[PDB]
Amino acid sequence: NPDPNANPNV
Amino acid sequence: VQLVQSGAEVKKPGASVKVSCKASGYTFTSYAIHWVRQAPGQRLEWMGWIKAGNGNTRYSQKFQDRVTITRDTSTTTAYMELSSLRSEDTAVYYCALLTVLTPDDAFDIWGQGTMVTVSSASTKGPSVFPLAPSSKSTSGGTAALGCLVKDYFPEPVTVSWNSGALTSGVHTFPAVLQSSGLYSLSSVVTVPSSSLGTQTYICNVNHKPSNTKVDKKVEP
Amino acid sequence: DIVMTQSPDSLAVSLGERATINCKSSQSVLYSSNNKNYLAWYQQKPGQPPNLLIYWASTRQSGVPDRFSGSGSGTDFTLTISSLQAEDVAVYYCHQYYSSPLTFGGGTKVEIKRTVAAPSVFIFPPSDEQLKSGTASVVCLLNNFYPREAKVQWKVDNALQSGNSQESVTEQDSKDSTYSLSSTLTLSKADYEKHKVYACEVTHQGLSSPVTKSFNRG
Repeated sequence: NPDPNANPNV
Repeated sequence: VQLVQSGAEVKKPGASVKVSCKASGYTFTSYAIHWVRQAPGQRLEWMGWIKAGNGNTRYSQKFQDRVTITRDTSTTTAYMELSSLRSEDTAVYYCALLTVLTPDDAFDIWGQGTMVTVSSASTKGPSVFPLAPSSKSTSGGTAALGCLVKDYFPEPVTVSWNSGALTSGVHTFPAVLQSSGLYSLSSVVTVPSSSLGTQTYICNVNHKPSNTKVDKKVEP
Repeated sequence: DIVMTQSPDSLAVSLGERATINCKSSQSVLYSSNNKNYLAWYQQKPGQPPNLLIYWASTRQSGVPDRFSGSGSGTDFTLTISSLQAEDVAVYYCHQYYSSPLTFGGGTKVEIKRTVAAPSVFIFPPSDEQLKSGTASVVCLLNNFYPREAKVQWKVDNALQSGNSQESVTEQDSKDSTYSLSSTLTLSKADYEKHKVYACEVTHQGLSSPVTKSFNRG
């Protein structure tokens, strides 16, 4: 569900 | 663990601006630097990120055509270029390490912000006048003194006192807009009245858009 | 586009009282496989960049005082300040890093409710250096008062003025929770020379009648 590319620092 | 952005600028509609973000205090190539803008009254607004290591980028859909983020690994610096500037683009542009949440480390760091004004009006550096302490500036053992920073464009000017050593009692007022279109603000500090003869009080006024760095001693 | 909505837009409480800010995300921020909420809270004092308070919905970042706590799961989230201190004055933003584009809420302004404090009124004649440029600014200063509502009137030779002054009010002080205001009367050098008495008249709730500060140009 969450997009890993929304913020690459997470 | 710090991020330092370039100074505030003014550009003509249709021109471009190139803000920079210098990083230090951490492994630069390991994390991605974002670019966020805070317009006046609007919520914070994400523009894009760049992977500092390999330079890959993602841009918000609102800024796909006009934004470009870049980085130089040697100097530890990221850049954000915005083209075809319009009135809505007047905002403070931040670079930030947004929520670096790794199994090993967890931090979040923002640059101090770069105010960009889009206007056809010309840059103008401020005049710095003293607001001298006097009989009409004292109440109950304290004396009030300050500086008047008049007639500059664009915002902002920063005012420190004694190069940052005097901070208590200091009030720097938001700039007012004059009918001429130029801005004006005051910075005041209240100090002990007994020691006006031995202490020294200096306004440090910085207006980066006009390369103005002024030190004005304020004396009775 | 995950729309982050905060409630209320403005919160005002006395020193030490509990303060709670609500954030509602438009879709779920929970990943059920790892049971984490992709939501953070930021604090922004005026003139500073935002400061990360809480991440993973409830995990406080080292350095942040204990009185800040986050909770909630899914689409409803709360930020609590269990005992509001003076320096907690600021705007507070929730932030979701679940979906692209990253988004922030509209911010919640937190203010302190304070006892009345009458202003200290000062006036400053124009410097001689400014009169060389043919213009004269007369600055009146209202220092450290509460509440924020204050009226300033200018008088030249005892005549009420209009059209030639501008005002500015500080943000609420981080330490004593008061405001300050400066009013600037601007005149041409010649017009300033034409008159003797320059006065600033201040009306505020902590005063039983208006106060006037004045100088004579000599």
